[PDB]
Amino acid sequence: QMPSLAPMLEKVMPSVVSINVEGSTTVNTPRMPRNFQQFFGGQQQKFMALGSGVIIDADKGYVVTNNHVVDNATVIKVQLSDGRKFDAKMVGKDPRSDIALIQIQNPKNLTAIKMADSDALRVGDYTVAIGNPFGLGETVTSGIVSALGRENFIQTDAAINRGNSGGALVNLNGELIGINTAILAPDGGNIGIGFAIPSNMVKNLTSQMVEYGQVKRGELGIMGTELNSELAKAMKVDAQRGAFVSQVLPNSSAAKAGIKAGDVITSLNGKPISSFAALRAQVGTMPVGSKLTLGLLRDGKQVNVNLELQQSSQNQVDSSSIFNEMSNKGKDQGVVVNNVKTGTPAAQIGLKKGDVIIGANQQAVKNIAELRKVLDSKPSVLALNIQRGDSTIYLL
Amino acid sequence: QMPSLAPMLEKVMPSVVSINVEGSTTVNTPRMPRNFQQFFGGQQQKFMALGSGVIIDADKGYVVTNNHVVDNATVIKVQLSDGRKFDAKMVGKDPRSDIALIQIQNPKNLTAIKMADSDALRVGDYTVAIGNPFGLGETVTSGIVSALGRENFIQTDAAINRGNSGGALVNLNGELIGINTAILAPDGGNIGIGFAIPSNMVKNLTSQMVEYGQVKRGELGIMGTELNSELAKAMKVDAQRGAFVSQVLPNSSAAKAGIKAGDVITSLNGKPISSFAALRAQVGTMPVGSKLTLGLLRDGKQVNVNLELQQSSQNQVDSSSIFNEMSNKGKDQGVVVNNVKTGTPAAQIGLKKGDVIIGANQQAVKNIAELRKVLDSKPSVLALNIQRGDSTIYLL
Amino acid sequence: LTSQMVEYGQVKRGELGIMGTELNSELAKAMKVDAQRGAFVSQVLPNSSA
Amino acid sequence: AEVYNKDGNKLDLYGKVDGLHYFSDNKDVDGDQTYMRLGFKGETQVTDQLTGYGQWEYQIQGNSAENENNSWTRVAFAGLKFQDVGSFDYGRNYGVVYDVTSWTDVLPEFGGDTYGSDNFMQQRGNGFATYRNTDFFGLVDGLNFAVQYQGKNGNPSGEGFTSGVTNNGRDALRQNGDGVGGSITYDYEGFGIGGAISSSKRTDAQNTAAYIGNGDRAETYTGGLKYDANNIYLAAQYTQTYNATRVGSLGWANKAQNFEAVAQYQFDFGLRPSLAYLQSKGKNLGRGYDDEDILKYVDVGATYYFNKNMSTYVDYKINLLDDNQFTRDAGINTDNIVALGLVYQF
Repeated sequence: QMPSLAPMLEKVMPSVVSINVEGSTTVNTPRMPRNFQQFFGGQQQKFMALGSGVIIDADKGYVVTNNHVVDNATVIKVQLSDGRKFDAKMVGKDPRSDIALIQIQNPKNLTAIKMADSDALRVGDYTVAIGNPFGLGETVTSGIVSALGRENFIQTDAAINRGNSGGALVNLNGELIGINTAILAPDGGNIGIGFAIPSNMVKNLTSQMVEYGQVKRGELGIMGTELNSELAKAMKVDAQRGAFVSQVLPNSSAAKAGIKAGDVITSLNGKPISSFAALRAQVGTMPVGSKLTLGLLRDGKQVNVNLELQQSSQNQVDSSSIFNEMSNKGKDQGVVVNNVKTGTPAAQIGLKKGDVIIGANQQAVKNIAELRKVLDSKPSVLALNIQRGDSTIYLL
Repeated sequence: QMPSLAPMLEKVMPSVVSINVEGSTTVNTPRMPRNFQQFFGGQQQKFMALGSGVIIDADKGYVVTNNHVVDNATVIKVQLSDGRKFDAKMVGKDPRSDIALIQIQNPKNLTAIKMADSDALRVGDYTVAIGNPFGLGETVTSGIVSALGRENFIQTDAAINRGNSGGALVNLNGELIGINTAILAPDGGNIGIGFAIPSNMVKNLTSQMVEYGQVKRGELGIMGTELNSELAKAMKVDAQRGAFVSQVLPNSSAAKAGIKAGDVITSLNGKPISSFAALRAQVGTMPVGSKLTLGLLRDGKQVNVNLELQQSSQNQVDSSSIFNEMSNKGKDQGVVVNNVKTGTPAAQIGLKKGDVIIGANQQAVKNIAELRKVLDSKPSVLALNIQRGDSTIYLL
Repeated sequence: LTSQMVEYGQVKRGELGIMGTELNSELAKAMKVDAQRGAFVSQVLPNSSA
Repeated sequence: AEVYNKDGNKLDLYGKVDGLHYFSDNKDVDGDQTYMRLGFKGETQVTDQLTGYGQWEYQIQGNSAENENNSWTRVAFAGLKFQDVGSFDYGRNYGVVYDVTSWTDVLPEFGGDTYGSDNFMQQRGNGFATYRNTDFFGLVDGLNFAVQYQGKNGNPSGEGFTSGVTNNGRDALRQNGDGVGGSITYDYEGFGIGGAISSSKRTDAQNTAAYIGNGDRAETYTGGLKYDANNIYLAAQYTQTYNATRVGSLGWANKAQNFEAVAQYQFDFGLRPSLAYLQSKGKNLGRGYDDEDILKYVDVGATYYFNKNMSTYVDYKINLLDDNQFTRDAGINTDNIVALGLVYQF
């Protein structure tokens, strides 16, 4: 009869799930009355998000999805394409790539998609996207590979006018080639065409979340922008062709090793750095503990140093199956906890600002994957062998 | 395995180039301060444009592109798909069709696309567009022939949401069927679907630029609009169903032969003229020196006359390989120069407002193609045998 | 200083030909300068030694 | 007067007739000055939180013969208001600088003339888009702010201009490019404090040799103070302007410093005497004018209120400007004026 994508879609759909997130966040307190002819310029607020995800491990119930959907989640629900409902928990997330991993709680009879090799993609190749555009459900749209970046973001015309960046990008064989994302951050929604992380990168970032707790991406800990910013002018910067350092992050390697706002990096390991962009991307091709010597500019300053795990990708209330923001520290040198909060449920448990945890409630916790591997096997007695540098206490 | 457009795209891409234009224009002088709650109502300003083009003559390095990209260019750069960079110079342009021709300076090993026969196009036919949507590079998108006008603008759904009107429209065989354009002038960007000039028209307009210097399109030299305009009401026009003459252009045939603002043309060579539109399009199906008698309306006025080359498509600093706005005059009766400027680099050379150039620095210059053919072969001694009607001087 | 004007036409004072100011200026901020504790070079004078 | 109030729509039809006469040695202002104003304010309840409104006000001179008509629109705008958030309106309205300077524009007849109408964002003008926030989302009683945009009002159409035209174009003394401004005021009990800033692009027609005060933009900076309690009204405003203050017909002042102060008292029996001082000092004017007074006068007057609908007043403008070349060239009035008015209003 007539050609159709329905035959492979039937072998694919069981792997695509819907995701309903419920969570809260801090919003500013509304000042009243409200005057709409007056252009001006803390409380938790619940919000609801919804997106798609792809079953990537049928046994473990591992579902890949966008970080812009599950971010700040308190409750994450998943509904299979056959209608069965499950609960899910955060296992990992990485805001850079806008990719996150979750785990269906109590999976039973699941189907996982097969991942194809991103590296074999070519522009005229056919593409099919599957997502939940406006909430009304699971929509599939078709097209082709528009641009192969060459980070290799995949570009495709199988998008959706005014809709939210769905999820799965699949080839004509039903294999996963990329997860569609949203490059319009803290928004969701597209620029006109579609951007996907390639399947090979998805596989890679995803395994890290599993086997470590987070992705090994080191940060230079500087924060800044281009040489056009109001501060590059309001501070008049000499020789403009590089990355403007607006501030050096606290307790960072850039901070520790030496550097101060103003200097404009001009190179990284000999190579020219013409824009924060160039730099932000280059430092992203280097895993923790790496050493990268870069040239700065004040009069003619330059240094060499080693970076540590970034702070963007971190964990929260999913390490201890219970409930309560740690992350990994250097190589397999335990799990270092970061900025504690105000509610202080975890600080209340004797955990400060820089407390490592090499003791797996008794054993070795070189990382959050392991640590969490124990706070899930023996939920009975828990004594966190934490040692924030000196103090080696054992709280419950 | 699976079908793909990648195999023909690989035979097509070497013909698609990227284009970077740098140029300036006259902007009004900003009045300060700036009050955003105050709806109000000369200096050159540099701008940058970027677009795509298609190699149409491998030997001569002839690239077709949109006039909205190269217009006002001072510097036009071209980058092949393999990454080789070249410089280019204007050889022709035609704002009506929004089509322009350029020439790569110093081509070496180029590939030209094959042009297919536009006339054989049909609506369900498959289509593929190639362009540079948001600057980020060369994107290809696919689809079909939506509407075949029947001027035969081609309509296709292979466009891009919110992006700039790319360039090449190719069939499934990799042959050029149309150059995508922008009908949202002095903007670029689409209405929702794509509009392309058909390949056969591209071939035709393009050869004219080569073999004459510009396209032979005669203008009636009137300027005006519909019978709805504020001026058709503010001046109360009797019997409204035609083209409103807001003004008769200076030194024009409409002017010379006889006509004055107000009269509403009702016909052109016997046929009814119900809208400026109808008329603007009809006068565009007539090459210079043609004779077209039309009926006007004041009380009942009508005349007959012969038109000359339009003023929209003209040349500038590309006739003399050097640097400095002429155009063709009637048949092969030399090259007549038009409105000189303020910087006066060319006026400074003894060239007034109406100076013809039949002398090819020694020979025959029936047209800009020829003239420019000489100011490129012998760049040594140059004596412009110009004669602006009477004065037959010989400047350097 | 006075004798110099007499016996030379002007006073022998060499310039480094730079022109600029402190690290507080709007241009030191609008251009974000790293390590601030010195003289900001806003421009190097033409045909100068600098 | 509210003439309609039904099913959530209200219409107030208001106006006045001011039988008014000027006495002055200056015969260009001397004589009958009778006029009327008419207007309406309407409001419609959309929801419990959202209200729509519109206002229109018109002045018709009553001092001309019947073969002519001298009348104009003062304001004309439509808007939306949301409870405890803000309001927005668009049309002919007052510039946000007037939020502060209006505080001294309380004199029986004169006053309020260190600026004028169609004078960038200083008073009434066309094409104002105005956003206002009252009481800061209802969380700070008495604190109000506003941000305003004005679109270009350029050269007249159909007169052979080749640039700078708008549909509603006009003479250069009444033109403006795009503008933006803002105001903040705080009122606690009887006291008030306020500030405003405006910045408007100036058009090419305004920046010709035919006008003094050429400049890229017109800017104004205003501070004001008020006291309004216990039958006493006191207010003062100070404004610094750049290429914004008109100097009669000559053009604008490169810089001007404007000051206005008023003192008023309300007797129980209905008499309200008023004392005021206004001055506008221009600097670096060009054409050899250098520093000159643009305006300088003491105003003494009184209004008698019979009730809320009928009043009568006398206002005496004691004009401290002296007759000189500068004031002659600019056409600035230097004579005293006595005004006598009798006003019915509804």
